[PDB]
Amino acid sequence: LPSGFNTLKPIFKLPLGINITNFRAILTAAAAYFVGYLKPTTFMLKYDENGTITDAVDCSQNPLAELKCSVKSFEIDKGIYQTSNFR
Amino acid sequence: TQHTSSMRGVYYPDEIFRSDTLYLTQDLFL
Amino acid sequence: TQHTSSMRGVYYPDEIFRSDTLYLTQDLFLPFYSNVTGFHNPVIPFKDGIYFAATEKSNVVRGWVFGSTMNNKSQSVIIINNSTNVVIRACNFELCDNPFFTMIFDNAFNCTFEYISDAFKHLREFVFKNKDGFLYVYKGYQPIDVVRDLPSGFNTLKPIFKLPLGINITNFRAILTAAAAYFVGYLKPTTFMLKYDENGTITDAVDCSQNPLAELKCSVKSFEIDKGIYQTSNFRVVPSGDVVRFPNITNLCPFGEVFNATKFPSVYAWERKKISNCVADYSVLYNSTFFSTFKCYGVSATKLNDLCFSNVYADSFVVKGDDVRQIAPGQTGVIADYNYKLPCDFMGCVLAWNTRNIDATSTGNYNYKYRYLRHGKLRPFERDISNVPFSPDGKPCTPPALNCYWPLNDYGFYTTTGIGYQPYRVVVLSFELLNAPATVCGPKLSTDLIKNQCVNFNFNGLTGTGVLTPSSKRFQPFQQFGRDVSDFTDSVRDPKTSEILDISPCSFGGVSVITPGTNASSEVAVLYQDVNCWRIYSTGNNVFQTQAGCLIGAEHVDTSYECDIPIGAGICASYHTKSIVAYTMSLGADSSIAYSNNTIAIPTNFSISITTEVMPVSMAKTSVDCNMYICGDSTECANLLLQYGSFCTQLNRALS
Amino acid sequence: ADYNYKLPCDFMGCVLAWNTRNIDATSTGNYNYKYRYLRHGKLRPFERDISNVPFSPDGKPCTPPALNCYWPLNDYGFYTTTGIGYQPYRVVVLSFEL
Amino acid sequence: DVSDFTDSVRDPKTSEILDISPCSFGGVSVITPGTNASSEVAVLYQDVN
Amino acid sequence: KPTTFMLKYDENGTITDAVDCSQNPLAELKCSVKSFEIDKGIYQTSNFR
Amino acid sequence: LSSNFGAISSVLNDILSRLDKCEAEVQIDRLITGRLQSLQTYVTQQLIRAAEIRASANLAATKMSECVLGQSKRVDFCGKGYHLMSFPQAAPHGVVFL
Amino acid sequence: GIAAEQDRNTREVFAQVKQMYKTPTLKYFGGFNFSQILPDPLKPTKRSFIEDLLFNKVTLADAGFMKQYGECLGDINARDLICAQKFNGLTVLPPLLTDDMIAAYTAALVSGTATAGWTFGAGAALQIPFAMQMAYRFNGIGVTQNVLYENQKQIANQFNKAISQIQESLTTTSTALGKLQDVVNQNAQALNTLVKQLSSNFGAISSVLNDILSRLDKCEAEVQIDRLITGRLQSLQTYVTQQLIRAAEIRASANLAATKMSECVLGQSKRVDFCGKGYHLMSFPQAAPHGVVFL
Amino acid sequence: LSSNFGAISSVLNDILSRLDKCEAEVQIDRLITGRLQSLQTYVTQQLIR
Ligand SMILES: CCCCC/C=C\C/C=C\CCCCCCCC(=O)O
Ligand SMILES: *[C@@H]1O[C@H](CO)[C@@H](O)[C@H](O)[C@H]1NC(C)=O
Ligand SMILES: *[C@@H]1O[C@H](CO)[C@@H](O)[C@H](O)[C@H]1NC(C)=O
Ligand SMILES: *[C@@H]1O[C@H](CO)[C@@H](O)[C@H](O)[C@H]1NC(C)=O
Ligand SMILES: *[C@@H]1O[C@H](CO)[C@@H](O)[C@H](O)[C@H]1NC(C)=O
Ligand SMILES: *[C@@H]1O[C@H](CO)[C@@H](O)[C@H](O)[C@H]1NC(C)=O
Ligand SMILES: *[C@@H]1O[C@H](CO)[C@@H](O)[C@H](O)[C@H]1NC(C)=O
Ligand SMILES: *[C@@H]1O[C@H](CO)[C@@H](O)[C@H](O)[C@H]1NC(C)=O
Ligand SMILES: *[C@@H]1O[C@H](CO)[C@@H](O)[C@H](O)[C@H]1NC(C)=O
Ligand SMILES: *[C@@H]1O[C@H](CO)[C@@H](O)[C@H](O)[C@H]1NC(C)=O
Ligand SMILES: *[C@@H]1O[C@H](CO)[C@@H](O)[C@H](O)[C@H]1NC(C)=O
Ligand SMILES: *[C@@H]1O[C@H](CO)[C@@H](O)[C@H](O)[C@H]1NC(C)=O
Ligand SMILES: *[C@@H]1O[C@H](CO)[C@@H](O)[C@H](O)[C@H]1NC(C)=O
Ligand SMILES: *[C@@H]1O[C@H](CO)[C@@H](O)[C@H](O)[C@H]1NC(C)=O
Ligand SMILES: *[C@@H]1O[C@H](CO)[C@@H](O)[C@H](O)[C@H]1NC(C)=O
Ligand SMILES: *[C@@H]1O[C@H](CO)[C@@H](O)[C@H](O)[C@H]1NC(C)=O
Ligand SMILES: *[C@@H]1O[C@H](CO)[C@@H](O)[C@H](O)[C@H]1NC(C)=O
Ligand SMILES: *[C@@H]1O[C@H](CO)[C@@H](O)[C@H](O)[C@H]1NC(C)=O
Repeated sequence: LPSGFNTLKPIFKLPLGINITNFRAILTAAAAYFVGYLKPTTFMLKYDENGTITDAVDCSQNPLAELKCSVKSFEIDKGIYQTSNFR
Repeated sequence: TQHTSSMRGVYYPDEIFRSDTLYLTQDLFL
Repeated sequence: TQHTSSMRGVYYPDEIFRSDTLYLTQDLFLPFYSNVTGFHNPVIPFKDGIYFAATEKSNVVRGWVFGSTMNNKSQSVIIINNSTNVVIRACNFELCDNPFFTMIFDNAFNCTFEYISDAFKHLREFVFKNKDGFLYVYKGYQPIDVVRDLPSGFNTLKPIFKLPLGINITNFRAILTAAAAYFVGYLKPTTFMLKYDENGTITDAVDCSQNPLAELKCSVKSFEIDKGIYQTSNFRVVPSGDVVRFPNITNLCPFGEVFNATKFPSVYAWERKKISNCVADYSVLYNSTFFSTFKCYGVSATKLNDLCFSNVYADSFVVKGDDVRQIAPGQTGVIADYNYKLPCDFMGCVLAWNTRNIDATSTGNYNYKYRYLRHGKLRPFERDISNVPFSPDGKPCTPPALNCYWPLNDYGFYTTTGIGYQPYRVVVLSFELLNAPATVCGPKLSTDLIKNQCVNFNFNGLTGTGVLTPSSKRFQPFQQFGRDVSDFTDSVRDPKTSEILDISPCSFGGVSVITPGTNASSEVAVLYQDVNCWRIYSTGNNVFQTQAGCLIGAEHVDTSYECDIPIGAGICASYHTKSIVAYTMSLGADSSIAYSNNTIAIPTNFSISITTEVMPVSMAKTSVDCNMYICGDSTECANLLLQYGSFCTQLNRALS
Repeated sequence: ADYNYKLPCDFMGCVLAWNTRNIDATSTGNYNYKYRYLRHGKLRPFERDISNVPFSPDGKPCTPPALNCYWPLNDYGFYTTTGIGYQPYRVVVLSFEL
Repeated sequence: DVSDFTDSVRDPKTSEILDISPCSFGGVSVITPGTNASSEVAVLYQDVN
Repeated sequence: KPTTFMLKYDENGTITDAVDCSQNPLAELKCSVKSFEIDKGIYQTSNFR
Repeated sequence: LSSNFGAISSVLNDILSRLDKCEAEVQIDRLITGRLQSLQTYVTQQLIRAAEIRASANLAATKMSECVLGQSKRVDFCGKGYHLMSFPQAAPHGVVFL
Repeated sequence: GIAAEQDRNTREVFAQVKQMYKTPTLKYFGGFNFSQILPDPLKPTKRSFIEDLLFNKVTLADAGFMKQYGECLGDINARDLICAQKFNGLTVLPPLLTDDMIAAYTAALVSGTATAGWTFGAGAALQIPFAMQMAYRFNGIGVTQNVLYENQKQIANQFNKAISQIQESLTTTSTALGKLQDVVNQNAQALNTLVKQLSSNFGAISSVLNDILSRLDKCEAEVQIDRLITGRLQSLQTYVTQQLIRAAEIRASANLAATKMSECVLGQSKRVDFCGKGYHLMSFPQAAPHGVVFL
Repeated sequence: LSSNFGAISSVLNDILSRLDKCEAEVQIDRLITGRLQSLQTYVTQQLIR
């Protein structure tokens, strides 16, 4: 899976009401596919002047990202900063 | 078999236009 | 014909005694120096209250008629004096084109209200107001001598009548005898500030919207202003027009297909239908269909005709009478646990009605089922359809065995049972509001667009006041609104022509008032920043541009002095021969000393001087008592305050 | 609440209602009680509308034996044998200030 | 009052006007040595003669 | 009677002392500062009721 | 003290006169928090004013020390010119130096 | 009250002298070059070369006090912060003293020091040649005046070299004026913090008044509006408290600047390390954005 | 930290233990505003000191 950044757009909101716990892909009788799992997480997203998301910060990745999400900025000046306590 | 999702899979959280802002949100993300 | 109401027509706002206070209130008042119309008998319109004045010498004006249609077809009320008593009568009468003195009418038959009083150069003043089915009448009297116009002055009116009529009042007409004049003015919602005496009498008032000096007086709550410059409220404009923009939809929305269907499913197999592209006028249901329960969450019912709805879904099923209470957020029971569950953040409405004459047959209707056995509770808006034998331990079993059951029970619907065992049809509507494109709207009519002007607007149910301009933003197809960093809606897409519009506020720019003392004069000067000399309240005299802003009401002088009113940016103002003058302040006295390389200056004589210097050393020592300030002689309040004691000891420690 | 009787928000008082099927309901059908179901606007609080004029959706006067012209009052049909949702109730509203 | 406190009433049986005043008034100070020395205190009342 | 008390707990969770806040102005001062020991000085207590 | 802070009234007597204890203890708690907030704002303003007065009193004390009890060489610290003497006089909440 | 105190602060710092001395035609006083600290009548500006550098070192935010309504409606794609502040009720008032007036005050003070010396603070100005004034300053620190009169060339050259070194130090980008930038940063950040603090709903249905008025009736909505009213009033109160504390700090700094200007520019001080490192001889004031620079 | 600020309790565990998420998020917001107010008062006193 190549590295990079790409923003996804909504295409479907289906009113199914179905117990979904399992799934399976359908193939034709080369290709590869990759699966990952979502978690409840806090993100900080940046918008352009065209209203497009082009960067994001995952606030639970490392203490630098915690500092970035605390001050709400992508740039940090030189110094020492008291972050949140050890959890 | 095992790979990493390097900044992969961000989507629009709502249907409201925003420009030149930083928006902090909490939702189901990769 | 046209005269002015110079401080005319103030009344008591309530029934509470007040003395030696200034009371600021907001109500329906006659504004100061407003237009009044003189009559020396057409149908005058009644616009949310009137001020009426009668200048008389031979008692010509005798009463009034209030009504809307003024024919035999609607109710009207007559308040008249027939020279012995004052009689008020609200009935249904055929009016005459020329009422005079002694028949004011032909016939009466649907009379509702009746009141008869006891039997019995001039200016008589009245205030009439209509509010919540009550007609309020206020009366005042003044001896005058003028012959043509309404005299200037101040006079306070007292309440005399509060009549429970319940009448549509839009028009009125006076009744005369077969000289006199009468004057009519209109009331507006306005903020006043009233002054009370030591006898509890209103003797002065300030109209807070007359001029910036009155705005300053109402802001500081005083009748006297000291010398100086004061920053008042920013420059505001009032909205002029109305803009309503809704999607153009033609079809009536399918109430008949949903509410009148031959077959509804069971509650365990409830059905969901999407609603789209429709006009939802629920007033066509008032003829045939009636609901026993209808309760909505997330939106008040009285606003349902002023909105437009984004993602409308309708769920349908059938329950018994005792289960209708379970179709609600935060509920428990067999229906809410195993059949149909609602969220907390639900937005929509719930409707249910009794259907014993359709869904109940004799002998017993057994076609409706519900689940009463499950291994866990349902999630919101989740359906379970399977019919598998149930075992408490959790292992598969054959139904003709022990501890193995069928998980569905039958509803037994009979005709002769009580209403708690009778069938009810339930429809749940769910939607979202004001965050997404919408296609199900109310029956409100649209209006043409207005650009570059302060208007009231209504876009898809979102109402506001502002200025609309063409935009350069590029909305994506799933987006309808745009917001600031302060969550203010600043962009919209017009639902008829898909263009983007920017919304801006109407008020902008700081305003300062330069005044001498109130004892000296009532004249002021106004300084507007953010304007080039437009956006000014009035072009009085001497408008010119300074470095601080645009100054109106002051005269520019070329000579420079010390200044007592510092305006700013090197400009100062004073009160000189009288008028207000503005100038550039003087930094000091000009001086010249010449440098030489061989001469010195030496003092030859001296003086002894004594100079004074004043300095503060201490201020007043003060103490507070939390218990008396918060709960004065109340035991219950003291008990409730008892758990805030840490906060109060901190204040006492600081003061000590 | 729209066309017959509307209450304010800042209401102060009490509302009482009780069932009266043994007094105000007769056999065959009691048709002496009426309600308005057609109007050109909503009522204001504590406002009464008494007139009986033929109603037209466009807003112009009309003769009732014609097209798109109706009578604005409907009859309540009160029977003894109906369910309790179609039975008469007497309502008294008390309003005051304190 | 100016602080919206009900200070006057008309008696509904005999139509006389009555003034209502609070019951508590006057500052109180307690002079004490240390609690280890004694339990005796002195009391100073302002606003009393 | 309905009364406010202040109770002291040990390290074993046992009540061994109490202060009746309406007995005398010294007890009012003790209940105001939430302590059993008062330092030397003068303290402004609640107004006369 | 006449703000109701988002309650039914600003008068405790009206709340205790009309409601029971029950709904009223949650209307009384709003007034309690509002009046406590008002007292806190007053105390903060008083602390800032006390700091300003203390700075002024320190300057008055050092000027009294260096100009009444001796002769000062500092330029324009006591009057305009070459300092010879100074005399203090008492004033309401303050001091006047000659 | 805060704004009035800021005007009083500037008046008490800069307006100490009573008569406005004219700039002399000759800028060369017995070996000493005063051209870099005095205004010249050929350039368009009214201030000195060092004051030019000092005004170039500090970046501003508004750069005037006039933002017209049509100008704010012409820049919507560019989300300007000042238009958002002015659209939300926050305004900045001009100072009473123009920068040209403060420059004129400092020019008058430097001319009076270079021509009259120290005597124009005690009373009327007394003229004196610069070498004799230098001799008095040397005599004041315990060195006889023949030391001046025999080494005048060397002292004049060292004075000119030191002025040139200060000029060269001030032409290179540095953080010498770093305590004047903090003031403007704090003011801008406080106003922007109020603007960003305006999106909290304070425990109501929404933070938008239009949504509440669009969905509820007047009835349930007046109790959701009152929560927002108390929250925004609380935010304004917090801003005012922070501003009062910052004003107290600025007033203490301005009092120290005023007494230092009084005791070091209008005379010679004996206090150790109160004006520079060494034995004090002279001082010159220069104007700066929101402040003063002493040489 | 033991004031309930006009809520059911001062313990977050009791609110999360008894109510659902639903009525409880409006009792939690009262505690949030109260504790934020307490921190702000502490910061103001520290600035003056
Ligand atoms: C008889 C002893 C009961 C003891 C109960 C103890 C605590 C109360 C807890 C649960 C009882 C709730 C009963 C409601 C039954 C479901 C009602 C329904 O059908 O929706
Ligand atoms: C159906 O959903 C419920 C809800 O969480 C879950 O407990 C259950 O396991 C699901 N059914 C199956 C077969 O997994
Ligand atoms: C916004 O879109 C336009 C489309 O022409 C493009 O030219 C511009 O570069 C975009 N903006 C940015 C910041 O990429
Ligand atoms: C009041 O009357 C004057 C004179 O006829 C007119 O100029 C003015 O527009 C009127 N104002 C209003 C509000 O009718
Ligand atoms: C109402 O008035 C009209 C004419 O004004 C008349 O023809 C009609 O009979 C009247 N109806 C009643 C009920 O008085
Ligand atoms: C005025 O009207 C009342 C109402 O009944 C009547 O009793 C009285 O006689 C009338 N007076 C005259 C002079 O007609
Ligand atoms: C109003 O008058 C008409 C005709 O006179 C009558 O039929 C009707 O019943 C009256 N209204 C009432 C409420 O009595
Ligand atoms: C009756 O009152 C309503 C309520 O505003 C109004 O719309 C209507 O026009 C009134 N009737 C007449 C005949 O004016
Ligand atoms: C109050 O009323 C009395 C009545 O005798 C009158 O004398 C007095 O002048 C009045 N007070 C004022 C301020 O007019
Ligand atoms: C609704 O259903 C009923 C059956 O009880 C029927 O009589 C009626 O005509 C239906 N409505 C319409 C508009 O067809
Ligand atoms: C209301 O229903 C009745 C009963 O059939 C009918 O006669 C009348 O025309 C209906 N009214 C409208 C406006 O459709
Ligand atoms: C109706 O809506 C469509 C949607 O784009 C629009 O194109 C059309 O102009 C609208 N009709 C009118 C008469 O404006
Ligand atoms: C606007 O004001 C400026 C001064 O700030 C002035 O130079 C300019 O001429 C003014 N505009 C017009 C059109 O006069
Ligand atoms: C100047 O000094 C002389 C004595 O030397 C004295 O008589 C005179 O009064 C002084 N001048 C003034 C104006 O006092
Ligand atoms: C009853 O009330 C009247 C009202 O003024 C009063 O005059 C009378 O004294 C009262 N009766 C008694 C026994 O007090
Ligand atoms: C009340 O106190 C004053 C001192 O403030 C004193 O002069 C006076 O005598 C006292 N009153 C009596 C009745 O002793
Ligand atoms: C607590 O209980 C233990 C029991 O052994 C006892 O020894 C100890 O003294 C008690 N603590 C106090 C403070 O009395
Ligand atoms: C004095 O300074 C000016 C400006 O830098 C310079 O032009 C001039 O040459 C200097 N004089 C001497 C003697 O260096």
